[PDB]
Amino acid sequence: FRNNYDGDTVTFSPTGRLFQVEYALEAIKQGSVTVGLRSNTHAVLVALKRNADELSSYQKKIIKCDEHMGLSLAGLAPDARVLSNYLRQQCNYSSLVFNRKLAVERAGHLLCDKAQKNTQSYGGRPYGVGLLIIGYDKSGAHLLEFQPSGNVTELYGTAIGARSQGAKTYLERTLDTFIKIDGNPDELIKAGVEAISQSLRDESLTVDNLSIAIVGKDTPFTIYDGEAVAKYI
Amino acid sequence: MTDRYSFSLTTFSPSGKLGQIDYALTAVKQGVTSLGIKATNGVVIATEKKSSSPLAMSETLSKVSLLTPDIGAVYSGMGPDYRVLVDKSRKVAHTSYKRIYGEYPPTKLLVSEVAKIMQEATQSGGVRPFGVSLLIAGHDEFNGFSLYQVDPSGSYFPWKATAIGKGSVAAKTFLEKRWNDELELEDAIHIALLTLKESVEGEFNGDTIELAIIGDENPDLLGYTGIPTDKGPRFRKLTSQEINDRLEAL
Amino acid sequence: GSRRYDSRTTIFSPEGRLYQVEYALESISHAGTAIGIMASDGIVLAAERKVTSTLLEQDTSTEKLYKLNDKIAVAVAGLTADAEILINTARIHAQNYLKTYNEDIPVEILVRRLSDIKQGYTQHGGLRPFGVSFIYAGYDDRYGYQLYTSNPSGNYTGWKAISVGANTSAAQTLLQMDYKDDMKVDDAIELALKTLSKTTDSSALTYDRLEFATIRKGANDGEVYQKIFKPQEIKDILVKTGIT
Amino acid sequence: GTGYDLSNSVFSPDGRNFQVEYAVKAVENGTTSIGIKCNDGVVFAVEKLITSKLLVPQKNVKIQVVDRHIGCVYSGLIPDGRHLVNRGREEAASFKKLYKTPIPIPAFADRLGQYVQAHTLYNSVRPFGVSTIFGGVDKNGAHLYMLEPSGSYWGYKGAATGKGRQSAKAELEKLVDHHPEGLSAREAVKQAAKIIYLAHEDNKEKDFELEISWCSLSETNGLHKFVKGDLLQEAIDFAQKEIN
Amino acid sequence: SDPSSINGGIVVAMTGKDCVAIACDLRLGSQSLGVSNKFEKIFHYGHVFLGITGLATDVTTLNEMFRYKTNLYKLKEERAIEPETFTQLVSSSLYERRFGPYFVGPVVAGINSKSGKPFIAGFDLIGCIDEAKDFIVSGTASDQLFGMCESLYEPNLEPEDLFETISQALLNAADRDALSGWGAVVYIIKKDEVVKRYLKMRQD
Amino acid sequence: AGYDRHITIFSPEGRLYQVEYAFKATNQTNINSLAVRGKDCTVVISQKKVPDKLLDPTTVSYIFCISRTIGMVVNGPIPDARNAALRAKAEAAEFRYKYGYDMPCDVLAKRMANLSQIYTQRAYMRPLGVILTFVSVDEELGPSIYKTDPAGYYVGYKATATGPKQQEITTNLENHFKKSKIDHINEESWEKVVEFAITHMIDALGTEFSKNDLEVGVATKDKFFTLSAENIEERLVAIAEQD
Amino acid sequence: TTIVGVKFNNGVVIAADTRSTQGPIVADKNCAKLHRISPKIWCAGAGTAADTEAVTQLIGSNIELHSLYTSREPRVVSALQMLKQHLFKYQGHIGAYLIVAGVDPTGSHLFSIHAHGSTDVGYYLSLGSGSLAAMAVLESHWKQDLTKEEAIKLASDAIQAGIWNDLGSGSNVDVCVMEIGKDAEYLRNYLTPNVREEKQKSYKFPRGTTAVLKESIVNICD
Amino acid sequence: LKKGEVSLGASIMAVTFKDGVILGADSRTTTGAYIANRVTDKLTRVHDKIWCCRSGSAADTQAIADIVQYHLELYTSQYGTPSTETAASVFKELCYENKDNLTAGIIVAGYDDKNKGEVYTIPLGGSVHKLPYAIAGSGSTFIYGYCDKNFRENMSKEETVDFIKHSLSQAIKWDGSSGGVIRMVVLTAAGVERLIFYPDEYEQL
Ligand SMILES: [Mg+2]
Ligand SMILES: [Mg+2]
Ligand SMILES: [Mg+2]
Ligand SMILES: [Mg+2]
Ligand SMILES: [Mg+2]
Ligand SMILES: [Mg+2]
Ligand SMILES: [Mg+2]
Repeated sequence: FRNNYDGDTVTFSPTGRLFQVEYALEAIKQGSVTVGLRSNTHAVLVALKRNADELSSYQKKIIKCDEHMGLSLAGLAPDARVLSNYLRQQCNYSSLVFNRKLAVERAGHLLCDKAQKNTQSYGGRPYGVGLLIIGYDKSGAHLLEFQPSGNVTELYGTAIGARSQGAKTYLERTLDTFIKIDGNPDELIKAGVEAISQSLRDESLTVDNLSIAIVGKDTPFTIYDGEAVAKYI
Repeated sequence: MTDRYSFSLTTFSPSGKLGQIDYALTAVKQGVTSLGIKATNGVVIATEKKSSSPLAMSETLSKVSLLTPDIGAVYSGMGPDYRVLVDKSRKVAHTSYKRIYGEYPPTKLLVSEVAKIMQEATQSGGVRPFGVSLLIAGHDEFNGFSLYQVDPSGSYFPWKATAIGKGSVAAKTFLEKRWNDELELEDAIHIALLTLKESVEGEFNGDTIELAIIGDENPDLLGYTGIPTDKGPRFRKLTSQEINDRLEAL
Repeated sequence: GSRRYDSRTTIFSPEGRLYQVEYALESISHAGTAIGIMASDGIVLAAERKVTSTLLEQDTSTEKLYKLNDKIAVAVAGLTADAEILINTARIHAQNYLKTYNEDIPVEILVRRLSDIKQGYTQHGGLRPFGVSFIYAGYDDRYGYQLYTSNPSGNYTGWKAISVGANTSAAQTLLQMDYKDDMKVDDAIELALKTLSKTTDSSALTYDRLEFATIRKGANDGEVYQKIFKPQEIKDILVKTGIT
Repeated sequence: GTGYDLSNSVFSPDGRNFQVEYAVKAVENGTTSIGIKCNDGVVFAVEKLITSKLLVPQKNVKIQVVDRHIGCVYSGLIPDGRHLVNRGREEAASFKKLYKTPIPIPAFADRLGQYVQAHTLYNSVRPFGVSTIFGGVDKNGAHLYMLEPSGSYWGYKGAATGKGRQSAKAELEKLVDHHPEGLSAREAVKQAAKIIYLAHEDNKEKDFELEISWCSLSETNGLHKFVKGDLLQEAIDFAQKEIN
Repeated sequence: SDPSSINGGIVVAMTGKDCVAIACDLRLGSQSLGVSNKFEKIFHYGHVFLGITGLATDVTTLNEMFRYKTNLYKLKEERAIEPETFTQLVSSSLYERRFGPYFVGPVVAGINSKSGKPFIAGFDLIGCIDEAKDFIVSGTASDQLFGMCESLYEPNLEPEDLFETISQALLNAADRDALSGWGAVVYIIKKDEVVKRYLKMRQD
Repeated sequence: AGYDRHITIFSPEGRLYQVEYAFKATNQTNINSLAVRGKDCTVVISQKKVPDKLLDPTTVSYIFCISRTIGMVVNGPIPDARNAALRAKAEAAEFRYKYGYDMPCDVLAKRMANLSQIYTQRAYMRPLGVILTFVSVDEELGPSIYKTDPAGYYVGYKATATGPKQQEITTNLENHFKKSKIDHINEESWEKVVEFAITHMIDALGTEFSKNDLEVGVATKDKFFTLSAENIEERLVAIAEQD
Repeated sequence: TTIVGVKFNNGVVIAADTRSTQGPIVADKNCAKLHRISPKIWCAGAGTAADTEAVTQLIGSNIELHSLYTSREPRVVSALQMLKQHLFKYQGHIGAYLIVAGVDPTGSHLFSIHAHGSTDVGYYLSLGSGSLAAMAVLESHWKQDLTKEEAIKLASDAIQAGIWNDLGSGSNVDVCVMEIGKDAEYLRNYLTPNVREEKQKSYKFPRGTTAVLKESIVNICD
Repeated sequence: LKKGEVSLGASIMAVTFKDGVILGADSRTTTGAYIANRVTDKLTRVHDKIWCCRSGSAADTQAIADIVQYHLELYTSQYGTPSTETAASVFKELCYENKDNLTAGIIVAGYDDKNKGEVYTIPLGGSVHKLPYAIAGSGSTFIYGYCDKNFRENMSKEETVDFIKHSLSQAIKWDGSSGGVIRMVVLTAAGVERLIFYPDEYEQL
């Protein structure tokens, strides 16, 4: 059955499935949770960072791609580095050549196409990381969810990673409320933390644990780590 | 995308056998019979035109091909493989010899060039061997007349007479009895016709047989007059009628 | 994908042997025996022809003994076509060296280069090896008469007398028996022929089934003469020695 | 034996390319999308599944334009579709660059076709997991086409693909039988919306979003434009009307 | 700056009765400086002789290239190259470098081993063949040699007489050329034997 | 070792199964075609079957105009058929640019056959599952029919048929030519040859045809064209008088 | 050099002189400028001799291979297109100015090709330094529907105009006649109007005249 | 223009009229003051009803036309009959993209049923200009005044043949690089007509 149809991404199963891609989607599921949500003025990324032992640092989950866009990752970190680098370059080219800030919708489109190439050719392997992209462009605030299959979706809020489904429900409930947190960055963040705290189980989010990022109207993409997330627990 | 088959498709099996070469030789065994006989003043190569239908026009398919004005070839095996081997042979005759020395290559060397093309299909990446064996007959100033057989492995050998394909074992036997070193070309054409008659199942005539000789120079086939050093091609395909005239003197 | 069809010709077996090389050596053991014997005044190369008949043109033939230079020749055991590929690259290397240094290429240099090519097919590229073993007979101003041998692995070694192909164990035993360091060419001829005669898998050793060559420095000259025996000459030398 | 379905370009004993057939299965598991050709244009419509309330309404656009006169919609693996459209765009540009005139629809179709077929020729690539409905207006009329994973394509009067393909084709056959005169783009827009709503029953467990676009010589100038605003709501209403 | 005038030298070939002859001077110089008086310009591959005038590094390179090519030819063909054939090989080898030519003027002289017909040919630096039945001249004193040959030459001379003729054509042509001389060599070629004679001449 | 049925390498019997399986794919469309030569024309008839009522009938064709002079009818899946048509059109144009004269039908066939032979020998390339019948009225050879297949074989024909019911058509034509004794239909107008063709296809397949059930291509000196539904009907209406 | 091509009622004839020059010196008093591209397609060439032989032999070779592949006799329009695309590729650097004529299944043809890649069709053409002297004749005596005999004379006279009046031409006249139903007939040295008069004296030297220093035998065989 | 290559000199023009378009040209080619060919055909067919008048380098224009002819034959085989605008574009692409090595001034004229007759002039730089009529070649300088004064849109065939005939005779009169016969190619729905006018006629007008 399987070892016949899951050895390469270039092989479709009898039911039309791409197993290597589906296995990639699984690495994401074993990654730490990260939430994204936005109002009409700001977009926030909140991420629970994970460690290896109690003697190590907590691996970063948020990456700035340009002053108006960034993302949180879940899954294989080396891959997020590879894809955020591409996004950094694509953002840079737009500015350099057209003196234009790359639109989030376009960033999403670009990410999808980069991921797809890795699912139709032999020898390759799908990317094994998921990303939540938030940004503030000419059409306002945006949150996008990217999955290694190449599917990128624009949302109001979301979460990915292990137990992501909890926060995904909180957001799905709190929608009417957070979509209106305009002009109040701290509140949006608090909604994001509330959301992320619904996918906890192991411990409580501490100062070495949480990572938040916000971007919006008069706020360049900025990463708050440790010291500065104290006021949100 | 891309030819990622950069590995050999022919490899040695535990018994020292080159599988694909043995299988190609089997393909050659199921092919129509072709033979060649070398006389004192000529060589004749012959084969049967196994037309795969009566609606097909058998003349538009030549199994006996001219490689150079003094060299001809016939085969047994997979026709399309032979067709491409002929194109490549006619071309190499030019690229590795005429464009360098101003003269056509001698039989053995052209033979050696076709053989190399076949050997490489036996080791290069991503290809299977050619499923054909060829009988190349030709003449050249310093070696006279010669007949050579080239196998799917790339091995070639010179013969006085030989046969390849379907009934090659029986035919090689008929040839061993009839052959002697005092035969004139007409006698070889004769023996060729006899040997072929036994391999041929049905109608045996000038429209179902293909014979060609490498003999005297044919000035009437040159196309021009005036230059005395080039006296004409020694290769000549016998016409439907020329074969019939000889079949009646059976 | 394509990995599926790859036989992996350049891998080691769990015992550290090269599969394809071992299998190529097996193929070689079925080829007519080639023998080389080194004397104080010349070298002899004798070989038994495989796949013959009454109709094969022996006069215009050469499937086992090839001239690589006016001072170097090889005897081939294995796939004739693979051998011709290598033989031609050797012929070119010999001329490249002559052009570069204006001196004939020393035998071991030619031998080493050929072996290195064989070795390559052994470690990279994914192609099957060449199913050929060579006996090189040659002369040069540094070491005089030499005889070497190379196999699919690309290893080469030097000998006073050697054989490749079918029935090597038997032939080597007979050679090691009757061989003496002070041999003369006329004597080497006899031994080579005697040895083939006792190891042949066929009825009797007849001229039409042989190829014979000697490299001698005829005292009434100076240049080393490579002589590829012609059919009638093989018939003649076969009588004098006593095999009829 | 077996194994004829593990590598793309392999022919099975009965002449089929199994990998292409499994690709079709990925297309059948996809959303329904259609195309309706009219008296002077084409209308494309597609069903967009609302995985959740978190999706921003009207933003995840699925229908794509090629050049300025071709619309493309597909069902199956969305990314593969985007890949095909990116190629379509490169091909349309190449055509306009060399010949000045925007690419004719029959020419464009074949461009897509040759590329898709190309992906059924080697085992190193996977076939496209989408069926694409596309077309637009050119020098001589409107054209609608549907392209399958095998590279097969033909022109259509109406076309449907995806999970609800059968209801759609059913409803589509009704339109072609009752209106042989043709259909106005206005009606086709309404009818497309209907057909998608009805087709939506083949996936009645999730709420959906309708997307329509058209290219018409009289309503859009032979250019591709999405159906937005008044026009779109009118078609949605007409749809929720003829459902009960 | 004219590569064909840096080193100096001449070669002439003539045909006779069942024979040919090819001769050359022995000077190698660097502009006005005589450098060697032992620079032979005639080489042979089997029974085919080739004389080459021009830039000395190319003369040496070409001899080496033709030895290489004729050696391989002999191995593959199992017979020595003929004059007619070699001539074609020289021509094709020269034209291969059509846009970055060897600055030489080759001359082929020999007798076909099968037909016995005497043969000589000349080439320009890019391969054009001049198959004359009388004589071929090449070098920095080619005009002079043409003058000498056109007057001194008469058809069907015997080996003993051709020698005198070619020798005088050469000798007097060289004495009117600043870049030629310093010695001379003549080859009288017959089906069976080839004789090589060094001539006594002025050394200025 | 057992993968000898997936790529183009010899089976222990010296067969190339992938080539054989490519020959079975040519029959997947269930369309038959035939070609006959007139006195100065060549006609190819091919069945046309449009199942889905949603298709635009004008786009369903397996007959291609390769060049101003060469026409080609394909028996095989449309994507492989079109892959071949494109290549043939490119080969024909390039030949004219390079050699100064129009590429002969027989030479185009040989070229396409040589390309096919390659897919047969190189493991990375799969054969195309199609049979190509090329027709024209050659300036040197007269009316011509050359057909190539997945094995890289090609030959010229007096007439030929291709498809699932090839044999019935072939035996029919074979009988006509043994009866008449010539290698071509002895009619002056291509219209009568077209009729002869349709008639024999009907007699052979035992089926009656309407105008939307046939597809017809005709080759005459300096041009190859396809008949319209209406031109075919005029052919049909002319035949319903001998029968 | 003077080369001409003249079209007649059922064929074509080309002709050329036989002097080869290197500056003001006659390097070859009887070279051949008529090259065979195929049995019935011949080409006259002027300019750089190595180039006219090279471009001719190369195209002739490829034409021979094209014929064997297509089973058809070679056409002049093929040699023409091949020759011109090659010459155009080299931007004039291959100094070949040719007059290509021949008969093939479609009839008799005559074209000219200049080194840069342009071709012309005509009933009479000339090229070479002697081009003007030859054309003056062709322009004075050509008429339509010439017979084979008239065309050979016309082409022959044109070459003579060049031999006599152009220092870049001389010696003999070579002609090649290509007639629609017959084999091409190459007439090498059709006219030989410049034989050297017998010399006034014999320059045969008495043996021993030349001073020899050393004599030795050359070893040929191995 | 490369040293010593054949030049077209020329007096060429293409004029659109009611029924379609007519191309005209002289027939002289030169290498300096020598007339290399006095009866050249500068009216080249790249498609059944799309022709061009060539000027500049003879080699360049032949090479270019040979390639356009090829591109249009392949276009036709795949997409049907090409427009004149498409033919002009292919010509332009080649002239523009290789402006450093070519000397080609090409006038493209063609006939279509939807568009009637069309003229496109592609001057030395590779720019394309669609016009009612166009003149080019070295002899054109002399008829700028005459042509601008006498051209009228929608003329008849008879009138257009006359206009082209008078213009070119003047051009040929003054330009040494122009001469020979006046060739014309008429392109209309009816087909393609080839006309030729000898010196004895045009010289005294
Ligand atoms: Mg379907
Ligand atoms: Mg000189
Ligand atoms: Mg001196
Ligand atoms: Mg001095
Ligand atoms: Mg294959
Ligand atoms: Mg494959
Ligand atoms: Mg004038």
